[PDB]
Amino acid sequence: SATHIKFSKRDEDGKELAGATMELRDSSGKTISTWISDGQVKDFYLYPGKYTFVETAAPDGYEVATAITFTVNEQGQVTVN
Amino acid sequence: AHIVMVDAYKPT
Repeated sequence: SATHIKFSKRDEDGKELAGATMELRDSSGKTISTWISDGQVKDFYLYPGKYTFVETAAPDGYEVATAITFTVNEQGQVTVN
Repeated sequence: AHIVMVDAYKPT
């Protein structure tokens, strides 16, 4: 019952942006994964629960984005909080 | 599902 989630880190022209340090956290606060963006979509598979994508560092010339909180529900659908 | 996060440009 794991739901596929596609994460894109982009610039304002809508192109994939490399160089951003990112964490995905669950509702407890547990860091599920930490990576640096590399210019492609990042795929995760997540069970029901509430999670947060957090930008911990932005590449030079770029501003740190506000964290994105989302929920995957028991029906497999995803919602942004 | 798609999550899209944009990094805005800094000014100058």
